[PDB]
Order: sequence, then structure tokens, then C-alpha cells
Amino acid sequence: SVVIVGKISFCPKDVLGHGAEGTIVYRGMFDNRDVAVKRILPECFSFADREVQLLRESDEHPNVIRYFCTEKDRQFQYIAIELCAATLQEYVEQKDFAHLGLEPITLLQQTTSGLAHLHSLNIVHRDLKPHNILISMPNAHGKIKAMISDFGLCKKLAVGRHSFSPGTEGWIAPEMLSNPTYTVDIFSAGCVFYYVISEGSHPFGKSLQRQANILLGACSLDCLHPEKHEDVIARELIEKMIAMDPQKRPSAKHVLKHPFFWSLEKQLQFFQDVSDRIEKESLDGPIVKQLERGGRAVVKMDWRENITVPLQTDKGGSVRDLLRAMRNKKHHYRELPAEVRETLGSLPDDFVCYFTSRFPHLLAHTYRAMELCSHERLFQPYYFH
Ligand SMILES: COc1cc(-c2cnc3ccc(NC(C)C)nn23)ccc1C(N)=O
Repeated sequence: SVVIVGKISFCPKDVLGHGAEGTIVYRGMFDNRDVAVKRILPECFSFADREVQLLRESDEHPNVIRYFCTEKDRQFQYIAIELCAATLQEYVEQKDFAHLGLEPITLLQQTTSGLAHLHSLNIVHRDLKPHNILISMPNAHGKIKAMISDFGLCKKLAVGRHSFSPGTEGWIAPEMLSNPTYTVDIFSAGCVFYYVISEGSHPFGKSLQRQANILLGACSLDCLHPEKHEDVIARELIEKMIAMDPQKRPSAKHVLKHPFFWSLEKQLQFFQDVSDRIEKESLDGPIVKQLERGGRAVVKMDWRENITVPLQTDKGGSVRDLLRAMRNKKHHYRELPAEVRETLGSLPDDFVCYFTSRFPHLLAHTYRAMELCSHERLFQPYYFH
């Protein structure tokens, strides 16, 4: 036997999962299309009506679950939505999906892109978590993508930028408990970022302590190494995203421009663009002095003695001179000997990594220092102005 509420139809045996409110997701069909059917209860009819409407307005984005139809009977309301592979919670909690060869930073780009679309439409999610972030079915070209999904707890803003004081514990922003705004979704995103990166951990600890810890601002990003470039860049972003002060949190569009998302080519191109921007530039200059404000430690006192034996043969405590050296070796790469291009190359991937491995604070330091040129035409692909 099957449930038929035309054009929506599902077999009650095929249950994908649940929803804490009493809602249950099934595998079903709408208009000869394989869909996921959500069976919401009469008490929750308000949520579904908000949900269906906000989806009608935003499902055209690729990182937002496609909504199909809504049909009511004498007992329930049914929502036909896009059928996906699994949730982000199942993806992270089961390392079988690893064979799918999905890129963690790309799922997060897709999730942030989906969220950034919502925010632009003046929609705050208020319930962003791994259960609601879904992993699509592979298309004809084998591509899989992340999507936003539980639209029940959303709120559309208007003239002003304020929400009033609600969700699922462990992922709620501190201000929603204690005015709240789009930055509530940035906090929940920050937690989701660390959870995928750490392959299961959460900044605020174990599932039951998490919300009590958010209230106390007691967190840990200890899966991130202080001297591993990949982890260092990741920490920078996550720390700002999970800030106890909403004012200190970056916007969705700010998050998408962060080096965390940059390719190895982009990472190297940024080092070219900055070292090209410096000179002609005097030390007394507010750009040079801001960049020199620090390492020393970033450059590990002398950036020459920690470099490879064949490269050192080809000031020694300057980030400005280290980046100038990098520019000179990148430019004159094919007009350089085989011995030095073997230990450094191949350009661009293995080239930039040679310095990011040996100096894990170089990109993180240069990026937040060079934030002074955030308005410049040259630095538009690096910051959000
Ligand atoms: C989180 O709930 C949703 C899930 C789906 C959905 C679509 N395809 C799949 C495949 C597996 C699956 N696993 C279950 C939920 C554990 N869910 N799901 C679609 C929409 C919603 C919503 N809350 O609106």
C-alpha cells in the first residue's frame, strides 16, 4: 500500500528520516519525479506555510533545495522537495561518503553561497545545522553539491535589520537566548565549518554541553594546529564567525572572500599583487609599517636558514623582502636553473605550498595586514567592499 495525495505519492515503508516537531521525511514522487516528501503535523501547519512561501522565493538558487508542491488532506500537509543523497550529519558521521571524493571547503562554499542568497532576499534561517544541510544526488556529470533545507524557522526582515527573542540546542547563537540579526546564521555556520573540518567536533564541545557552553563563551578550536597553514587560515575565519559579539562577525559575502576558500593559484596571485603593490613604498608608510607589525615571528627571525639548501645558494627578516623574493622567483621561474625549480616547483600549486608549509603565518598575517587596500581596484577579488 501507498499514500496518494495527487500529484504527491509516497510508500510509508520508505522513510528517509525525521523532524523533532513530529514531521517525517519519506522517499516519494511528484509528477513522475523522484522527490522527498515531508509529512508535517496539524500543530505545525504555520511552519510549513512560512516554509513553502520562503522556498518559492529562494529555491531558484542551486545551493537551496528545490521545492515542488504542497498538498493537504484531512490530517496532514505534505511538502514535495528535491531528493538528495544524504545530510551533512550523515556525511561527516560516516567516512564511507569519503569515497565520493567530496571537497570539504567546497561544501562550505556552497552552503555559504546558499545562505548568502537567503540573506540578500532578507531571509534569516535561524536553524542552520548539519541535519538541514543536504548533499545532492550525483548529476549526469557526476557532480554533487551542498544545499540549505529546513525553511520552517526562517524570518523575513523588512525596513530595519532586527529579529526578536526558536531552534535546536547546540547550534543557537548566544544573542538569541541572552538584538539578533543575519549574524545568527553566521555563528551557526562557523560551528558547521569546524564540524566538517574536524570531521565531527564542535567548537562548544559534546552535543549536551554545547548550548550551556555557547552561553558561557567557552569554546575550543583545538583540531586546528597553530603551525599548519591550512589550519591557521581556517582558524582566522572560524574564530571571527563564532564571536560572542554579533558586531564582530563577518557577513555571508565577507566569509566567501576569505583565503579559506582560495585556490593555490589565487593564494600565490595574492602574494604577487601585494609585493607588486609594495615598492615604490617607504617604511614610514602606513601600509609597510602595518605589514611589518608582527613577523619577525611570521618570518621565523631569518627566513633564509629555514629555506632549502639549493634555494638559499640561489633584509633577511622582512615579510616585505620574503614576498619580494617570492615574486622574483615566480616571475623568473623558467629563466631559473633546474636544481632550484626542482626543490620549489612545479608552479603554481607546489610553488606557493613550498613557502606556506615553511611559514604558516605568511598568508594569514599578510591578508589581515593588507586589509588597508580593501577599497583598491587590484584588491577587489580578495576582500568584500
Ligand atoms: C532534514 O530534513 C529534510 C530532508 C530532506 C531530504 C531530501 N533528500 C534526503 C535524503 C536523506 C534524508 N535524511 C533524513 C532527513 C535524515 N533527507 N533528505 C529534504 C527536506 C528536509 C526538510 N526539513 O525540509
